[PDB]
Amino acid sequence: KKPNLLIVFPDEMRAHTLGFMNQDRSYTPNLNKFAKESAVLKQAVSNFPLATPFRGMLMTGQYPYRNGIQGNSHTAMPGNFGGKDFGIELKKSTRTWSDILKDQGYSMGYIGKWHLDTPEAPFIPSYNNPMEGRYWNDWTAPDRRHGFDFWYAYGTYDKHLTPIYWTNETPRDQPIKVNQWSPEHEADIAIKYLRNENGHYRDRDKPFTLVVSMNPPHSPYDQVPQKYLDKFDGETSRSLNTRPNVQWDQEYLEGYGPEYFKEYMAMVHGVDDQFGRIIDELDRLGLTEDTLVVFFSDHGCCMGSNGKPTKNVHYEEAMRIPMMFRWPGKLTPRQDDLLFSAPDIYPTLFGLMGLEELIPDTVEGTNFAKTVSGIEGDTRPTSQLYTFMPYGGQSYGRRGVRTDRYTLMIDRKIAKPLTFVLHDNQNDPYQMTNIANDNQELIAQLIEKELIPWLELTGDPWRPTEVPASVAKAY
Amino acid sequence: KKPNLLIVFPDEMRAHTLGFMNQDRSYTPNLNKFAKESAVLKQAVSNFPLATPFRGMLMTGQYPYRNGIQGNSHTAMPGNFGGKDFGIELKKSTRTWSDILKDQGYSMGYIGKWHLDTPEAPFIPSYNNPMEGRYWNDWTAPDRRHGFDFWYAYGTYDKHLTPIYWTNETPRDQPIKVNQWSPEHEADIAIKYLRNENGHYRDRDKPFTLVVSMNPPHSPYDQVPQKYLDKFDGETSRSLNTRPNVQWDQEYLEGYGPEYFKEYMAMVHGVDDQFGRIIDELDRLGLTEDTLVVFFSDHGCCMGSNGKPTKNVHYEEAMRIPMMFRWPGKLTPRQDDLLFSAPDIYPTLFGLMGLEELIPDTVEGTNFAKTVSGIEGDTRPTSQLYTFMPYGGQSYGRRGVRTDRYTLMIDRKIAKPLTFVLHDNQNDPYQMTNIANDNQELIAQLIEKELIPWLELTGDPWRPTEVPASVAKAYT
Ligand SMILES: [Ca+2]
Ligand SMILES: [Ca+2]
Repeated sequence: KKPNLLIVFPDEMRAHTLGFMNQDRSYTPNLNKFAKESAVLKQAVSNFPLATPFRGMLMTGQYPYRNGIQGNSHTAMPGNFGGKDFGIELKKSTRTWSDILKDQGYSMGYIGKWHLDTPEAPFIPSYNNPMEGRYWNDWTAPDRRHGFDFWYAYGTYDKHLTPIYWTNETPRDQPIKVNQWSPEHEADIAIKYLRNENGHYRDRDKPFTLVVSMNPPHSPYDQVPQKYLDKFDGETSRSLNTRPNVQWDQEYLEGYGPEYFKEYMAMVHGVDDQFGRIIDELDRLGLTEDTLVVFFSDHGCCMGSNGKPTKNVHYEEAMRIPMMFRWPGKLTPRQDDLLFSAPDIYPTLFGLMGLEELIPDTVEGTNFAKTVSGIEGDTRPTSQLYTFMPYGGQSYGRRGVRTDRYTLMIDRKIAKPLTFVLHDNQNDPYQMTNIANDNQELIAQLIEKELIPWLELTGDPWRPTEVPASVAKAY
Repeated sequence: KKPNLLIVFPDEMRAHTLGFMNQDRSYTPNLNKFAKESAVLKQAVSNFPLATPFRGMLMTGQYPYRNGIQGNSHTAMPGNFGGKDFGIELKKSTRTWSDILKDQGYSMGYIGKWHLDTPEAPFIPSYNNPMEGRYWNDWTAPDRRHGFDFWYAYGTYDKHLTPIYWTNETPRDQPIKVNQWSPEHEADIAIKYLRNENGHYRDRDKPFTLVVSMNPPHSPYDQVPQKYLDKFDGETSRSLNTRPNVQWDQEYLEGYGPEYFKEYMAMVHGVDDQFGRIIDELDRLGLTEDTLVVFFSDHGCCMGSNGKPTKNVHYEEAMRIPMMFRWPGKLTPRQDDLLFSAPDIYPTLFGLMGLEELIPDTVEGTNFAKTVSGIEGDTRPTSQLYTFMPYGGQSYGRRGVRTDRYTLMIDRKIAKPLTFVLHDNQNDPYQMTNIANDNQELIAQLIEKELIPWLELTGDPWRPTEVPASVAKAYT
């Protein structure tokens, strides 16, 4: 009766990698089939396209300004700065949707990358503890798992072929060290959770929520199984990465950029294979009709498009994420260009499951269960907020809006003119031209109709005005 | 049957000015009598002791970080910075307690100083439009009055003897220009609201909320009726301002500081008189038992105590505010030392009125209606948050905690060691000594047990750590 919830989301998988989207030269047969059984939001975005900010929005239904999860949740070495110096973490006292489902009588499981805690001293052994001025990895202590009674997760760790996990059984100092591609290992654990063979993964009498947060197709690109690379045998990153806005002649940081596109596509194929294993097991078990399945990613990846290596930019390749909802017998398959945003996920899931009344007032996103279900009545957004927040600078950085036609981005520094970037996504679908100059009137309307209303709705203090050097005098 | 709500609050009146407190040498007979009939919260504070931040907390029950009302709501001149550059204003889409009460079927009236909107161009004529690089005054348009269907109010305007107001009947370009001390004029309007002769002010069949927001004893100090000054004939500012921590030889901005203490006491006395007039009319009309009456202020005023002229500091004279609830037949008179905070006002009032189920999840303050009613069982706070937020610097500035014994304040700047100020308020009642250096372990305990939990509760990203100069390179 009470519905189950299965959430699968890989990391850094742009919507363009979905084969049925007719964009990237990719091979995702399992997700293609899933899409034709699902209600697909084809215009969904990650408003702050960065892992930790997105997970903040997923767990809280709030935008970054009020949830405080405004960057990476890392911890500085002495003389440096990191997320911990600005409260960037999911707080123990925060009531997430996973807390609420737990109190509704659910068994709750989380598999994979958590990426929401700041590491604490003494820091655990880890190749990234420290790395580039910061400590990055730690377990999640049991009192910080927000209702997930089954745990099989880590903080941040990118060695895809040798992942490490903490579980109900592990103490902090002895995690499970795995020799297996992490998506496959995570699919294996998901299968066992779904089967619940010994009865100790979850309660037989309760509904369940399982989250599987895969790391690939996130970098690095040298930890991909040969099996999945073999799917693109004979092709190269050049022959595969054909998007017109790719800048091959830009200089990229070692290990990143369009020359790794073949590896990216192979990881996408690999994740598609493992997603298929999980869904096939769900259906083999007879759980298809009682389980709402949702697939998305935390942000996209530019892979050289417009000269950007990965994410954390306003471009379509970083903002656009998959978003699909499958529930055969209760959701009719469809596609919709709803301007969906990351804080809408939480309340929309609650709406779909019949739990609208449990959405607290603190949620800033919108319940679009009606639109997903093909039912009239939602107010359709005219824009999606874009944001980049520099550490400690909530009143500065980049803000922008994405409408059904334009992407506008504004950068704000102290004592400098505002920089404007404007794309006509209709005439310029690959966002290769900035038309901000001599579009003052259109930009003014976008600011007045879209950006300011989002900023006021979220409490964000950023405003599109210059400020003199004296404003920083005080601090 | 549904209770009325009368809120009266003057500006910049520290708790120490109440005669029954046995602190300042003040004459407040009407407030002394009101106190003997009320539930009095003797330790209430304004956590961000500045006008517009307090009003933000009053209307939203949220702390400043999440409500965004983090400074003065003024508008900069070209080349300057103001509140408007950082969203510092009540947003039209924000649902306040006044919006909620309106939907419950109340008549809602606001008299006096609003001080919650940024001025818009073209800027109305006003002595402070501009003043010191910013525009300060404007009306409040009908769609921004948040359920207050009777309006008699202004934005920011300190000419206490010639105030200006907008009402339902006034366009932006012709306000009402008054020649009368603002608290007296506002008491006049409030009495007319309560009488409601011929039904012009409110619906006789609805409960009402009336807010009277007075400006005195806020500066300036040369706009006081001579009548009120005459009460202190034979005294001087020197003879009245005897607090041991007053620093007479500090350098003060022209028109501020301890030499204006007589004027300050005279305004307090004047406001007490006018408060008495409003309460007497309410009781004469037989509304006493159906009306919850609340008196507070938005912040205190140091008046030279510890060398500070006015507010926006952690000292007791700036943080401590009056706070009294009268409702004869429902609230037994009492005195309580609860560590009450400004975001608690809204939910506590809803609690007292039987409206606790209407408090939204966004409210961060706590409903202490039981404590105010003398009923045991509330979780008593162990501290009150202090905050100073520089314009555009939500991660920096001063933060602190006030407990039943200590006040700790920490100031955080980019590429600087933290500065620590600690007062033992028990042994150093006037906070004249900073004992921070000899109490490193106590400070660690206060940060861990009090400050960090408040910061996490409020979402405030400020943390007590040094950050290097490089942190600002991304946005300078
Ligand atoms: Ca990510
Ligand atoms: Ca004030």
